[PDB]
Amino acid sequence: MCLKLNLLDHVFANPFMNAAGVLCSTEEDLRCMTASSSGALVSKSCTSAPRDGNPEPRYMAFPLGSINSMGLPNLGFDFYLKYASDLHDYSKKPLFLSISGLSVEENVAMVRRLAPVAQEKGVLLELNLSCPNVPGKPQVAYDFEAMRTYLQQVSLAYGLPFGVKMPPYFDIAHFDTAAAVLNEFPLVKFVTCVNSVGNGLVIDAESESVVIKPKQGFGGLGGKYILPTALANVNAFYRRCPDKLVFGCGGVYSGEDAFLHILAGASMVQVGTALQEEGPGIFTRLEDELLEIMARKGYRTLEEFRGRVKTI
Amino acid sequence: MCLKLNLLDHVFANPFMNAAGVLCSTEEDLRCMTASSSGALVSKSCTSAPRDGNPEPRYMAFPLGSINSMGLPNLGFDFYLKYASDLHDYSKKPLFLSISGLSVEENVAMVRRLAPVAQEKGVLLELNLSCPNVPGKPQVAYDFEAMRTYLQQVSLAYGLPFGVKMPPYFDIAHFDTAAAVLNEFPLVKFVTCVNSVGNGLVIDAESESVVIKPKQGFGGLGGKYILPTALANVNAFYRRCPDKLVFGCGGVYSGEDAFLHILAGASMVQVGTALQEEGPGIFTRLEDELLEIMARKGYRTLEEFRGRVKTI
Ligand SMILES: Cc1cc2nc3c(=O)[nH]c(=O)nc-3n(C[C@H](O)[C@H](O)[C@H](O)COP(=O)(O)O)c2cc1C
Ligand SMILES: Cc1cc2nc3c(=O)[nH]c(=O)nc-3n(C[C@H](O)[C@H](O)[C@H](O)COP(=O)(O)O)c2cc1C
Ligand SMILES: O=C(O)/C=C/C(=O)O
Ligand SMILES: O=C(O)/C=C/C(=O)O
Repeated sequence: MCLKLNLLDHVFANPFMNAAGVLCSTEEDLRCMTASSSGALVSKSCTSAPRDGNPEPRYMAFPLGSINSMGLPNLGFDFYLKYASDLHDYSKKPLFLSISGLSVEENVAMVRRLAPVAQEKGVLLELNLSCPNVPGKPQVAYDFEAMRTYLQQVSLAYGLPFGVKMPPYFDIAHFDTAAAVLNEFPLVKFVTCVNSVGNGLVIDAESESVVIKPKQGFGGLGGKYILPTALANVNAFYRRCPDKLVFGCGGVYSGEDAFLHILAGASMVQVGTALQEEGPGIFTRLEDELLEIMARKGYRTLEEFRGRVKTI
Repeated sequence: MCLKLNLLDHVFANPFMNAAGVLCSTEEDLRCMTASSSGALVSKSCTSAPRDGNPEPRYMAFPLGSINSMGLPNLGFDFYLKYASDLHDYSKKPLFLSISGLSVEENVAMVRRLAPVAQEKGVLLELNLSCPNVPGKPQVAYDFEAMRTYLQQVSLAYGLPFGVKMPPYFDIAHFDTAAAVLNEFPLVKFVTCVNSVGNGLVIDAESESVVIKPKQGFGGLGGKYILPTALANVNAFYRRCPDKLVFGCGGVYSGEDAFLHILAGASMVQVGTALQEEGPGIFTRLEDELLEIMARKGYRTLEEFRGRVKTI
């Protein structure tokens, strides 16, 4: 019985990693994720220049999940590139580097500089097309023409395999169109489903107030709220992109949740809200719990059940 | 202290009603809703001809909410129109009739016949632009040009005030556009936010199977999953449609949840999943609980806190 995977020309001890944005902004964070039992890690989505992000309070967690409007606070692309070039211990686990430039030009600028490091070190690009928290910037992948432009420009400028972080969709027509756009791009080797469910609103009944400051309280939702949404998107893209990998993200708190993501089609499984709340000790627990479910079912490897969800 | 209110030239004993689709398909259901302590009722979304709907199982409930792909099973518009014209006791409470034709032409045909009954009896139209469960028919209100066409043609054919059942949105640009489309039509006096969060997927770990049969298990989500999304949409439309009413729907299980919807801007509060699971006794409990929160806070009227959610 084993959780090992071999994909994108890298070997992973198990399918778990942080979700971008959680425990991955500073060198301290990345060293922590590296020391954890996770199979991989991804750095904070970055911009060309450092950013302070949105005003605080900008994250709050509750029993059923979290809301945030961080606003892409990050140490800047130079930092994450240097981390990937000089600092990361690749003998420990593979590293993904997430970028979220505020325009196609900014993304293109960054990937031109990332390319030689990706060639040399094997760092893997996750292009974030789904940030719902920057005031005035709608989610790129909710505009299919813009999505195509970004992917055309990034494919041309980068020229290496990469992946895309996708927003959740809620309409079969959108699954069909989105997956078809992705299928136009052979360098897109993995699709991460999903980013936060955008622009939710938590209100505290006692204070009669929204709980985060940016955007009049409107922020991305994660955690228990989003699991069925996340599984639907994982499965929709798994079915529609048979020549790509799908990484699952959304609502994972237990090895059972990870098991459902894998049944739905997930290769790697990312942990956001639960990791933010529990800390990196979560990775040993999710590993044990997934192996227990596999043991009980007689599954010896992940491939034995990946994408094997039954329909009626 | 009582929760009585006036809206749309009708008087309501309290802001509570069923959500369309729940406990409202047959004469028996409608008689049951009428005998309940709800302030109003709405009939099942209907089509010109009766429909058997999607294959069973097609509804499932869980601690955090529900998933369904009913597929508009209904007794046909002739039945709901007859209920409105001949059978409903308007001395008990107001009635909303929901229609969900599968084309603009179908909706136009229905509203032309509804008009004389609305003139005589005061039945209120809720035009459903957000059914996410009929195979091959995308949610109308996710296509803004289609949404405009439907509202143009219905406004012209019907000529009387009406309301619209909206899908949830997740992008500030979409809130802006959707509300601007709605604001083009002075006959649209109310906006119901929200219909189900479309096309989620629930998977049972033990059986390794989806839990509903239609559309490979993909169905609309309601219940605790969707409360922050519901509140966001209620508030977004409340802010952008100052000259219309917003009815809140999504995630109501308690007087506290109703209190939050009303703080976000809700005039009426609809109850779907919780009503499906608890039954019509829920309305007395919700009234008691809302009155208790109001008393504790020193509020004597709904108008005192409606839309008064505080930002930071
Ligand atoms: C604190 C916070 C910051 C995040 N920052 C990013 C980000 O930088 N890039 C990104 O793609 N997603 C970001 N996310 C979204 C997560 O990666 C993930 O998609 C989302 O939280 C859903 O997963 P969950 O249900 O496990 O939380 C962030 C989420 C939160 C909670
Ligand atoms: C069994 C089922 C049937 C529904 N049928 C309709 C329908 O006919 N028309 C409609 O506008 N909404 C329908 N809905 C969606 C609800 O009206 C409501 O918008 C949704 O369930 C979210 O509210 P909730 O969280 O209280 O469940 C239905 C929901 C369920 C649970
Ligand atoms: O930093 C943030 O606001 C989150 C971005 C994201 O969810 O992509
Ligand atoms: O009958 C249904 O499938 C539900 C429709 C809706 O949510 O509008």
